Amino acid sequence: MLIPRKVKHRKQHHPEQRGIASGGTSVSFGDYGIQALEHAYITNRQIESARIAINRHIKRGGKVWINIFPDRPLTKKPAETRMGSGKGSPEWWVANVKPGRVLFELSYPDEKTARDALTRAIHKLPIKARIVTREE
Amino acid sequence: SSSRNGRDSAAQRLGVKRFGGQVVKAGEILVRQRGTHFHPGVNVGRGGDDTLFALAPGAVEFGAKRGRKTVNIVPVARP
Amino acid sequence: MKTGIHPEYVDTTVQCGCGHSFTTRSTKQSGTIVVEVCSQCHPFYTGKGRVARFEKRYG
Amino acid sequence: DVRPKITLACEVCKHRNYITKKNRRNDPDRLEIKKFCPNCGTHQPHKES
Amino acid sequence: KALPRLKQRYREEIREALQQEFNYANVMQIPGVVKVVVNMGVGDAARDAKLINGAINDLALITGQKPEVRRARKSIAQFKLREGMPIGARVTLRGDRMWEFLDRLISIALPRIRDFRGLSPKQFDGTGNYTFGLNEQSMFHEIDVDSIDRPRGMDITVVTTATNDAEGRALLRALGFPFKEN
RNA sequence: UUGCCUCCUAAAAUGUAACGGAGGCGCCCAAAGGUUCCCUCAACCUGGACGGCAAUCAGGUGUUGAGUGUAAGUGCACAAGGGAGCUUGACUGCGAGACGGACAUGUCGAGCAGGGACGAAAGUCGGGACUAGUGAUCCGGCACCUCUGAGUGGAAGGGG
RNA sequence: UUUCUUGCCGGAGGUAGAGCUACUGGAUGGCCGAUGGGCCCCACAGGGUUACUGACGUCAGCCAAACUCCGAAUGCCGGU
Ligand SMILES: [Mg+2]
Ligand SMILES: [Mg+2]
Ligand SMILES: [Mg+2]
Ligand SMILES: [Mg+2]
Ligand SMILES: [Mg+2]
Ligand SMILES: [Mg+2]
Ligand SMILES: [Mg+2]
Ligand SMILES: [Mg+2]
Ligand SMILES: [Mg+2]
Ligand SMILES: [Mg+2]
Ligand SMILES: [Mg+2]
Ligand SMILES: [Mg+2]
Ligand SMILES: [Mg+2]
Ligand SMILES: [Mg+2]
Ligand SMILES: [Mg+2]
Ligand SMILES: [Mg+2]
Ligand SMILES: [Mg+2]
Ligand SMILES: [Mg+2]
Ligand SMILES: [Mg+2]
Ligand SMILES: [Mg+2]
Ligand SMILES: [Mg+2]
Ligand SMILES: [Mg+2]
Ligand SMILES: [Mg+2]
Ligand SMILES: [Zn+2]
Ligand SMILES: [Zn+2]
Repeated sequence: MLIPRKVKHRKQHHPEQRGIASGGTSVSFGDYGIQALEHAYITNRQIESARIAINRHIKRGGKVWINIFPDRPLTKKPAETRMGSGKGSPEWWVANVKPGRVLFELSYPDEKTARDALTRAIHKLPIKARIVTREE
Repeated sequence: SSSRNGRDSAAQRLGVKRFGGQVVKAGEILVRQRGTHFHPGVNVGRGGDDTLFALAPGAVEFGAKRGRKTVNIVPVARP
Repeated sequence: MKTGIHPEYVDTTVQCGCGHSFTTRSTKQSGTIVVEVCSQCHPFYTGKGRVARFEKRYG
Repeated sequence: DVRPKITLACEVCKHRNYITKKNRRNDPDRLEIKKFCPNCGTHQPHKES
Repeated sequence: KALPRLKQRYREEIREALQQEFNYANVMQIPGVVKVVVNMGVGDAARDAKLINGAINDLALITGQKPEVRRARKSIAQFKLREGMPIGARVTLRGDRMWEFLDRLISIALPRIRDFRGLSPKQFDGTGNYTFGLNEQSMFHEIDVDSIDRPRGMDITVVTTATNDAEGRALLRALGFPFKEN
């Protein structure tokens, strides 16, 4: 799982799910990519799930880039606790994903298999997404 | 469980007390600050706590000198 | 040059066994330095196998 | 304690004019400095009481 | 009305030799020697502080002027060194007594080095200043070998208005420094 | 957990809650205070006896990434950072005009006089780059003062 | 009329947004190659090679309440 090696502030306010992505809105490494159409916190467990789905479909002979790193901590209080007594301990690592953000990129020789692989990944993600190419 | 935080000091009411064009008497405090965010200019003194105050009556004028932001007093014309 | 703090610097004569003399300053209060070797009679300043060993033995 | 309060008195008229602090380990000796003495109306030597 | 021997030789012969060799466009470009700095790094003083006084006396006799004691600027645990500890002694020689020290060094001190095979000609710092080290202090006749407690070496740097190592090497060569050939 | 100081939350004046998110304080310095004068780090490259990644020396690049007693922030290279000479203003009598604000507290202050420090002079100095290092009133102790003194002179006691 | 409202003029700011080769941290993939590591010459020295490892640097794509080279709209103080 992707976790940051260290963070300066281990308990953070929730990332704000507002606005359209101003950066990382185009495919820059591969020839195909997955572009988000909705706001979500994408967790490291979802990223792992999606990446392994792409790997299994292409088997070998391709490269997968993950343009998003889950460095934002979300806390959780211990179960069955009343409100108050301080903020919970960090539990989940998420990336703040905005519509327009390209999440995954793939290079593969065959377009049909590439698109199928990315579709397999999209079904793992909490959001709605479309396949985008380097072309206009 | 319990939090190790819950502490803070009093708000010190820092900041600009007299803005551009305001007429001030001599001695009047112009800015309260911690360092020299603003530097003393013409007819402005700097207090030991870095308070800027007027050395003569006039209008407060902000300006830049060599990049340093400065507070100045310009003499007002006598009626 | 601060007055008192320094060791006294005296006119000295340097003489060598090869006869070379020259006058210089020195800290030696005697004003005379005698020396065995100098720039002028150092060999460095002036430029001064197993088969062969076998043939020395047997030729 | 470490930095006790000391009173400086005028050497001339002995009025206790000032109170201040010193580290008694850094300065075991009685502190001697010149201060304005109001009674004398002039700077005078003052010594720790 | 006076001139140190080596200085006279510089002004009368070495300047002309350098102008013919390197063909400088302006006479102000002729390289000369600025200063000689003699440094003794008594790191052991970080514990045995008596050692500083020996290094001071040796430099005073060797150079003819009082050394300046250099304090450590930076604590370092591995050397047991605390900031502000006296850990070095340095002497800056200029003018007439820099020319005399150089003349005594080239004529008397260097040939007295034990098993002296000349100095390496590659000890220039790219800008044509020369530095070399000595392991002992006995090669100076101003120090009584009867009285030395412990061998105390030192670093000697000759700094030059030469712009490069080739020009600086030529100057010291003409000055009589005994360089190896490589 | 309870007072004080710094930051974020705090929505670009100020202020702003929670058992919200992070730390610090209940000192220290006779210089680490005052003044006059001088200086510029850290890091990196190259050369050099022990000596190494790093001790002290030399040259070069380096405008600030070092350093500011001590948290953090705002500042400071023009230095408030580094060094040196003398010194006690870490003053007495005061204080135009302001900041802050339930109140009690708290905070800044040019300038006048006395008697001084440094400086050729202009000038600066009523502690410390700045903001924590603290405790109302009562009751009582000590020193000093041209106050009072229960018939009077004293004294006790009480004032300042 | 000193209040308030509207127009205009004089002001300070660090939020929204954005940006980061502008700092402090996080962080994706190339390229380059210190650094260990393996191996061949074999001495432990100087070197030649490896499906390892990757500093520093560089090219491109990014992230932050307690990051900021930047930076609004509003609000606030004053004048008219
Ligand atoms: Mg961006
Ligand atoms: Mg605050
Ligand atoms: Mg002050
Ligand atoms: Mg002392
Ligand atoms: Mg505010
Ligand atoms: Mg606001
Ligand atoms: Mg409230
Ligand atoms: Mg200073
Ligand atoms: Mg005091
Ligand atoms: Mg008042
Ligand atoms: Mg306060
Ligand atoms: Mg006066
Ligand atoms: Mg004053
Ligand atoms: Mg103060
Ligand atoms: Mg100071
Ligand atoms: Mg009571
Ligand atoms: Mg009576
Ligand atoms: Mg009576
Ligand atoms: Mg009485
Ligand atoms: Mg009383
Ligand atoms: Mg502005
Ligand atoms: Mg934002
Ligand atoms: Mg921001
Ligand atoms: Zn000889
Ligand atoms: Zn007196």
